[PDB]
Amino acid sequence: KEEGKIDEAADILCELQVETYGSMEMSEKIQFILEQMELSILKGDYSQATVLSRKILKKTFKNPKYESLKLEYYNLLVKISLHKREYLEVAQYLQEIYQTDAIKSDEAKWKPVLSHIVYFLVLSPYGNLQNDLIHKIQNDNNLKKLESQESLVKLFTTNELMRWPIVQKTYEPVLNEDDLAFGGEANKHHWEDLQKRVIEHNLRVISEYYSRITLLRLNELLDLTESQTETYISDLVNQGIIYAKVNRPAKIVNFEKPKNSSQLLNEWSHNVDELLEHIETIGHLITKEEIMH
Amino acid sequence: EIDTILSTLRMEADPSLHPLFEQFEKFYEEKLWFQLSESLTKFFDDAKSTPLRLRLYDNFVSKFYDKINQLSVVKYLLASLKDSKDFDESLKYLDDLKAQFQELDSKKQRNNGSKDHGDGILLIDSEIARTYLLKNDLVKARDLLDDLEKTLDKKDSIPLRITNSFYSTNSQYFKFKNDFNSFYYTSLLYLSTLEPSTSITLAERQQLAYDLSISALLGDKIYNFGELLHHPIMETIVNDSNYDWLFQLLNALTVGDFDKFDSLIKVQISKIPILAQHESFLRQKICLMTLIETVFVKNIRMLSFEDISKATHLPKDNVEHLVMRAISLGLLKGSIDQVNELVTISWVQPRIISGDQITKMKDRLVEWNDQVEKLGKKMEARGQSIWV
Amino acid sequence: FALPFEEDEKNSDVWFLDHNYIENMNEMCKKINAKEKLIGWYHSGPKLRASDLKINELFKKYTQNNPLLLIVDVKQQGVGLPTDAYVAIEQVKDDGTSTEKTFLHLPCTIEAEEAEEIGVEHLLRDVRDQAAGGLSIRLTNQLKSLKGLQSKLKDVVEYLDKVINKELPINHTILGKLQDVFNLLPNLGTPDDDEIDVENHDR
Repeated sequence: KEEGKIDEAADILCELQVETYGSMEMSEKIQFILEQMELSILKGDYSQATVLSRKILKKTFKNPKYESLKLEYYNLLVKISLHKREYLEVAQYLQEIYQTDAIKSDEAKWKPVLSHIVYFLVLSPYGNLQNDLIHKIQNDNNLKKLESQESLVKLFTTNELMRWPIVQKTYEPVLNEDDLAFGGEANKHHWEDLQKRVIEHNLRVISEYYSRITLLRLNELLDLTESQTETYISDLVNQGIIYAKVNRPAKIVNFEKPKNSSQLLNEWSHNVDELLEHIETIGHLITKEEIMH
Repeated sequence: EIDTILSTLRMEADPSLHPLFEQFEKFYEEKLWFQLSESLTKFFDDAKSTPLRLRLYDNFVSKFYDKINQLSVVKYLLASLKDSKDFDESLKYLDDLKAQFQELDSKKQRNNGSKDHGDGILLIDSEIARTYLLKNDLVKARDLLDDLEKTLDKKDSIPLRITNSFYSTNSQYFKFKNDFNSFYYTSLLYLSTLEPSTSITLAERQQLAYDLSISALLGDKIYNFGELLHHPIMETIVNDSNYDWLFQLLNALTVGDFDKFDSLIKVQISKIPILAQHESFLRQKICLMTLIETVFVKNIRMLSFEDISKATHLPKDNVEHLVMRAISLGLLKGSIDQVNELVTISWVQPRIISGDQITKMKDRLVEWNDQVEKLGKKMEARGQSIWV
Repeated sequence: FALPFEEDEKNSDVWFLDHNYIENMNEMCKKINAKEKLIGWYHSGPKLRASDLKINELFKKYTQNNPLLLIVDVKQQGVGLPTDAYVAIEQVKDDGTSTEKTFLHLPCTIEAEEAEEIGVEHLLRDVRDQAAGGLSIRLTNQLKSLKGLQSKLKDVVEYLDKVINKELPINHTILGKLQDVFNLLPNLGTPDDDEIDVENHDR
């Protein structure tokens, strides 16, 4: 390690454990393979690291003699999908760390973990996965001790309109003090990534409330030009999170999946049945009041 | 024995509280302890924050526990410890008195065999939660508040007095976090179920009057404004300087005059900083009220962005930003058309109903009544023969 | 089953209930079918009374549920079923008045045993005109429904009239549903009400 031969050490030790196992204890085996993953971060093959992580089962972590090992292991899997810039995977891993008994009970240890889940979940691509998980975060009473963190998630959980140089100005002197997703020369590209997600968050809000909005007005909203607005709408319909049709003359961008005749009419039946019910219940409470008065 | 101690307190007391003091001596002797309950209430009203009170109750508490009403004894103690400013004193006193009660009921409940003492446990317990909210322990208070609530529900009837004490712990907790909406709703529950009995002062009522109004103006969905003016709290507190302009704001919100609200708030925002830090909200609040209210009073359910612009005194840009907030808040649901410059509203939230609104809806029923009668006249005439 | 009961009509605040009988009687119910326990009481109508509030207390020391009030109208009046059903609730009133004990409406419907159901039909020999059969039958029911609506709706207009000219107390809870009649209300000339015409042309 102390030598400039650290990369060479990645080669020797990774090959060795494919030939060597023996009868050693589970704690020792785990420790070599985590060391090797650490030497493969330094070698610059994170993908190689992944293959070594799938050797030890995750079921092997469930007992408390390996409790410390579980912590380092997840944290290595954070670094590895971070490097490839998959923030959905990094979001899920820090959640594994949170549920582990050492982190959860010690007051100090959960703090930086809870702050990091939250920063990464927002950076995730809007999935069905991101949805279920963000509103789990709110259920917890841990979250309420933190205040900078509480407010960061609180925007995205509800539906509202916001803009990027508002987010940018506000959260820059605050969260550039904390690392991971900020500062640096490659983590400014993880900050950079929140500009698209802020834009994507607006597109979802606008989708629900407007069904026809002008494409010329949409550009103003997002703070973008017409080209860029187009690219954001395209990629968001593709994932299956919105639906739209854009009219290039610039008259309308229409967010809606057009409804069948049968769909609109089935809702009209539902109103009629409910109106007949309302008149009934009123009629019974009128009979009551004649005795009272 | 006790005859001596009543006499030394008396000498020390003001000649104000002297004729009231006498009645305790007479009644104890004659053993007519219902007139004893009346005398204690009378005494306590005008001597709430005198130091003779707490001393005096100490004597009485040790002697009777079931020779006067359980409900009567415990409520005296609660009003005392509100007025006690040493909070440490409060926490201790309460725990010892509750224990006594817990031991007391194993034997007494069956001997009397018609009297329950387990109603007393609750009355005390509510105050134990209050006392922690004084020493600013939110955690400890919250734990007692979930338990108070489940007990309340288990009984199949509640006294007024218990549920009153329950809404009191609640109120003080919510206003510390400084949550407006949560507070307002709770306070309504407390006010209605309240006793006729005065053991609540004018000061308290007026303090609650000032908090409830802050809550409604700085709220985001409280259109129960009319309820304060048609409920004694705010209607009869109008007479101090504070409660002229405050009352008016609420009157302004309903009719939707933007000028009147604006003008009054400029003067008052300096003086009181609670309004001053929620200003964004306060100014938009009246705008939200007029937006929902235009839809109600129209038969149809769609408005031009031109109409909205006039009504709130906003540009066309800011008309759209205002509908988008409103929906987000959950006042209105519908659709926004920017390319037809409509908002097609699909549901409006319920709200309270006053006289004016009664007639508005009445009239619309008149047309629909006719439509049913004459459509039914046409159906009578075809297949008059076939009705077998 | 009956319970011995007396009601004084001069002064309505005096009544007879025999507490002894009810326990005995329940025991014999267990003979019949021991899946029966006291869940309330029938009243003989023709309507709700506010003296029913006081009767109600007595049957809370029998039941495991909030007691049932069933008006069996014995003269069989109503345009549907001739029973209203209520349950006693204790609640705070939000119109600034104290905690009332009050009877809030529960809807009435029927379900029956399979066995009972063949008997009901067995005694009966009507062809029905208040249930649906053939084309002609459904025209008769079509007209009946419309006239039903006319009757209830008329009553709403005159109810509104009473509050502001005779002075029934405002009750926010009742008028609140009537607002929702307006918001769920159909509209004319919308692309929903044009689908409505196009579907007629299809059929």
